[PDB]
Amino acid sequence: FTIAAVQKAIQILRKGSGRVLDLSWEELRKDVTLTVENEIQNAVIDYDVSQEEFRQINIENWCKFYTCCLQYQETLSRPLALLVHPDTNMVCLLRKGFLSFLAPCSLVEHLYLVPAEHLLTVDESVISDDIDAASDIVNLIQCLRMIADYISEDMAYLMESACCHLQSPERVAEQILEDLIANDIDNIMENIQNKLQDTRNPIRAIGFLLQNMDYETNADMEQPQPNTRLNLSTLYGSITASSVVCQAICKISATRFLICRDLLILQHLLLRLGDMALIGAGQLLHSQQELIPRAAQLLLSYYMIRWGSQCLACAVPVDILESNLQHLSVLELSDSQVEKRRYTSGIQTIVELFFEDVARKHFPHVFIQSGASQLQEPLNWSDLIKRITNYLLQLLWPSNPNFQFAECLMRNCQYTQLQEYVRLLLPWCQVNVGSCHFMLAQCYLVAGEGHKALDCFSQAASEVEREDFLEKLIRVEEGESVSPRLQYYNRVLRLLEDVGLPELVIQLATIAIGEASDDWRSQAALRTRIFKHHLDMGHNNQAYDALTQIPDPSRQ
Amino acid sequence: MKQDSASNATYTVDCEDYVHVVEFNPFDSGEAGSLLAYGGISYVVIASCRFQEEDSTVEGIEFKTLKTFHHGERVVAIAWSPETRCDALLPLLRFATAAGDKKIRIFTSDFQDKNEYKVIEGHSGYINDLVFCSPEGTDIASVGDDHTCRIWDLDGKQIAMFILRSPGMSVAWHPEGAFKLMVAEKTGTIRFYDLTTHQAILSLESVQVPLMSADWCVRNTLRIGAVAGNDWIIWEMPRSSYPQDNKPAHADRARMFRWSKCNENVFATTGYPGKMKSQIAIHHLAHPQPILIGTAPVGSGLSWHRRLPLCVVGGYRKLFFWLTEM
Repeated sequence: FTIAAVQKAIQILRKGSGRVLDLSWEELRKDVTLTVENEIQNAVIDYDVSQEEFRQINIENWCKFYTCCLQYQETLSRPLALLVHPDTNMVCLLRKGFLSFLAPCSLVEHLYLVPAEHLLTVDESVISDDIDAASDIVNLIQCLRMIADYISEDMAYLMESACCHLQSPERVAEQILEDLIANDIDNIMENIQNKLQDTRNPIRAIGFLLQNMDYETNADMEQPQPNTRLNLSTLYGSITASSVVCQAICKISATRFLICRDLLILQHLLLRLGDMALIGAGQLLHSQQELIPRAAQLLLSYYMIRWGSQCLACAVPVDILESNLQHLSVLELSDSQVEKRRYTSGIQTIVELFFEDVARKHFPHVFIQSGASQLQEPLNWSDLIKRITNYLLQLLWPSNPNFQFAECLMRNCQYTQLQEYVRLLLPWCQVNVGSCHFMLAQCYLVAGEGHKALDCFSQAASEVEREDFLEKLIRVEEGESVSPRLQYYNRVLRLLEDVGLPELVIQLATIAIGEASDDWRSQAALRTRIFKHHLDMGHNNQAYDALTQIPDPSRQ
Repeated sequence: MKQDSASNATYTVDCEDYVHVVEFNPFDSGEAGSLLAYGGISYVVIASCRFQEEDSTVEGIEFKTLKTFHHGERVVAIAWSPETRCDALLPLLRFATAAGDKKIRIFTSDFQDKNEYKVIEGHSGYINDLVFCSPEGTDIASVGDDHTCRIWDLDGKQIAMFILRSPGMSVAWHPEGAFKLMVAEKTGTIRFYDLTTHQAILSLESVQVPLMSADWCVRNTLRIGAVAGNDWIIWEMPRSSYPQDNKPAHADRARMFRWSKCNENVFATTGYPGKMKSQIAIHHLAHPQPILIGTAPVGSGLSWHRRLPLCVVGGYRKLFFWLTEM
């Protein structure tokens, strides 16, 4: 829906000759909710409506509003012209309400989304140098489409709900397969079997699809040389380009999520078909044990990227952001000077926010490393959008060791979205567990839940030596042989003191004394800190007990 | 002879009717003043409070009644919606009440002409406590003497129901977790539910009975505090199902327990309303004795200010406020 479709839908519901006000999105959301609520109140004639009749009236009025938005969206979506850029190959669709951009599909999305009549006309040489492998991939994708055409809206919702609720997507793919077999009126399982018999090596074709859908990065993102920054820093820096790139990710993650769902259902079908149908009894069972968990992890990774590409950023006041950046600068989590970004007061997704803040600064480097050492190559839209989108997918990848996506959300005060991101990530991703618990602890501290923050900080302390993000918090005290865990606890103790939570400072300092076993100076400093906070709270007995435990007579 | 030097209230505000419950808005309303609700015999009053401790332009307490809602029945509990905002171009006031008629009422207002309420029916016993889901604001949890915990949408449709083994006495959402619910039962059992799985995750048992009130610490999601019999009880999760601390709160039973919204080591308790005065005790975990002891005539409700170490209790036709040092 265009904002223009929504504004027109409201005007007609109001039956009112009101001028089009250029409403903000928050005003528009308030105005939509109030307009639909007023129609619900007008539809409720009686004071004694049952909760179910009220629910039904609510659904009906939202459905009427939605249908009104659809009719206006259809009218605004009418194509008026095509703009083809001769030098850049950029293709633009000029609609009545809006402008769309055409980006080239990747190989996997192209083969999945092409009409069945044209799939037989694809040049096998574009798919693989190996004609037999190309034919196996085409036959496999026809099987995935046969599955996709029979998945009901309820079955599609059941998989999406399973990912949201952190259920095993493998077990849910097995349930959907049971329901598909129970409802097999058209002998489709026989058609899928007949087409799978045409596949010489289904395992190699599955492995090829999973590999082209995998954006796991080996950690060699070399740090930027400073001297080429000034002319390329503004490439794709417009809000229009940001949203086009983030929409490319939203669409790629949505299409690949469907491919991973249908592939998981097909892999469970291949397991059920067993030794009776495919020449390879012992190799199929053993290779599917490795490929099913990989397809499940890709499904969850694309669900996360899709969710983030649709999740709206919260509007944060500049004063709260500047204060959070001062608090994070005390943590040294911020090298970036606040360039006076007027937050252009547009709605952005958390992926649009990440793109503008972090990913954008790295694009000049991606452009240079790829052989464009000649400043004379003409800009090609088709190659550039594909490269930008692949790079941004690597940065958004849940297994990425750089952890920059969660760092960007914390920096922009996006605590609710960061909590939901960490909730959706922790059960199945083991790469950045400590960094997730540290970010979650900071979110709980801002929420005023200091006890849960302390538990999460204590969990994060276990992974401090393994994760590059937690190691960055340690590297700045050039002082003698302190354990990295004790340096981390000293950092968390400074942060709990700045927030003014003395009880949690004592609990953490007591834990930190256990880790300080060999350093009597750190033990003296921590026990002096415990003494000060017990004294400030008026716990005279505990302050005296802490004083007797101080190993340094001068501090005592 | 230790004369229990009962501290006078730091501030006192007169009310038009008897105060049976009082609750500060725990959410950001975007106004400079803290929103407060109090429930009387047939009315709910919404007010703004500004204190000299947060605003140097105020001498003492500035108390302003914003709106009075006719309720018709005695109000027992109040819950704020996290969608409540007063600084918006379209202000939204939303809160829920539980009353002596066993019904929930959701009030929605723009502070102008649009004043609507929805009645939710289904509890067969008295409702003892109710809360909005904090972060989404879409769902209400309620507990009562019908041995049920119920979950409602804003449309008054029951989404979920948990059968309890005794009367439900208090309910709290997990501060960071949209699907985690704490339910405290009169027999001393505190249960945690997951609303995605519809399962009990864990339980705690009080060393005394009856359990009368429990609260989830917002500043430390591992801490649970309650009052049972004469004592206050604290647990630290997941370390133990046994209480970390159990100490005397009140001689003639403890009634209410609430954590401070600004300090994880500070909480308040109220004694059972005797014939003349209820005791209020503010505790800090580092101290073996209450840091402040107050008294109110027939103490009713207990709530904490969002930012200040300031608590409120209703009593007769008055609100009484106690500030503690941090």
